[PDB]
Amino acid sequence: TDQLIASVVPELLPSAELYEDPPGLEPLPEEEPLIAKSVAKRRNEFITVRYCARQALSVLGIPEVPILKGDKGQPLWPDGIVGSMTHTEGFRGAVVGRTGEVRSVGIDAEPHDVLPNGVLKSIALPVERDELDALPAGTHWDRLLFCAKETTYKAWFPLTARWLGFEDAHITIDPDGTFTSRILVDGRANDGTVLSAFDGRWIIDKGLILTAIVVPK
Amino acid sequence: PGHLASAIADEIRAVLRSGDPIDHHRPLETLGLDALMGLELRNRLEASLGITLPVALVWAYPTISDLATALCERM
Ligand SMILES: CC(C)(COP(=O)(O)OP(=O)(O)OC[C@H]1O[C@@H](n2cnc3c(N)ncnc32)[C@H](O)[C@@H]1OP(=O)(O)O)[C@@H](O)C(=O)NCCC(=O)NCCS
Ligand SMILES: C[As](C)(=O)[O-]
Ligand SMILES: [Mn+2]
Ligand SMILES: [Mn+2]
Ligand SMILES: [Mn+2]
Repeated sequence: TDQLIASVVPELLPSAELYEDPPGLEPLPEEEPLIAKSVAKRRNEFITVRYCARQALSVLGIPEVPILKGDKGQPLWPDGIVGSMTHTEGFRGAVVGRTGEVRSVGIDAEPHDVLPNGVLKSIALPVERDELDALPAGTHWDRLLFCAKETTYKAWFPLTARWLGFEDAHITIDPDGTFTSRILVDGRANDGTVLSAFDGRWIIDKGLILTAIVVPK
Repeated sequence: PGHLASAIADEIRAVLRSGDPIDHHRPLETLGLDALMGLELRNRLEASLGITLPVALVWAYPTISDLATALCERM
């Protein structure tokens, strides 16, 4: 389609995105305490991304509901639902799905610029740094890698309730618009299964990177 | 952990590009500190204090007061 999230997730997962903060949005009463002490920039992205999430939820037949935050900041979806949210300068986006079709989903949006000084060494394995150098010119592969690593954590955490560091996954980026993440730590999930690899997709458009991972059921 | 906390507050201001004083018990995400900014803050505190810190630093101690007690403890 024309929307970034829709281009990297199957249609069975409804999504919604806004590139600005429209005037007059407000949080639900239950959500107000979470941003009552927050700066305007933070308030705005929080409110707009949740308008997006509630739009995607309505497609699945779920009515207006607060989306609060858990112990590590994870969004708290209605039972039977998985989802992911992301905000950056010029993007607010959300995607959701039912657990009957997908186990987990994460998305992340970043501006298509080089990473700040020092960040790449903080987040990349030495092998990843050489792999990025072999990729074709014309794409900020360092920012794509950082984006994909965050999407890996966003997909990983609802399944494990465990931390996942940047050195704990090896992400391989294909110019294809796909990527793979190989988990280097113990990947025991909370259903008994073992999480070793994730399949990801990525797109660059409107000056943004968007990466997505769907963990199939 | 007092002298060090205000220096942490100064590095946060540099990362956020701000000049107002910060509440030490205010979670950093309410100031708009996102994941990339926490990486930058983590790297700046290593170079500024000359010590090693984990990159899950800010997410372990999400306030200035928590960060200062962590940083003073092992430093
Ligand atoms: C979760 C994280 C990646 C997002 O940071 P960010 O800069 O705000 O990036 P985004 O704007 O795209 O995503 C924000 C959304 O992610 C969701 N989020 C926060 N914590 C989450 C968690 N454990 N799990 C899933 N989603 C989470 C929230 O919906 C949040 O939005 P909200 O606060 O308005 O409700 C970062 O905060 C983090 O904790 N990273 C852990 C370390 C890591 O990334 N390791 C990589 C593994 S290889
Ligand atoms: C009050 As202050 C200088 O620690 O932000
Ligand atoms: Mn954000
Ligand atoms: Mn991101
Ligand atoms: Mn880490």
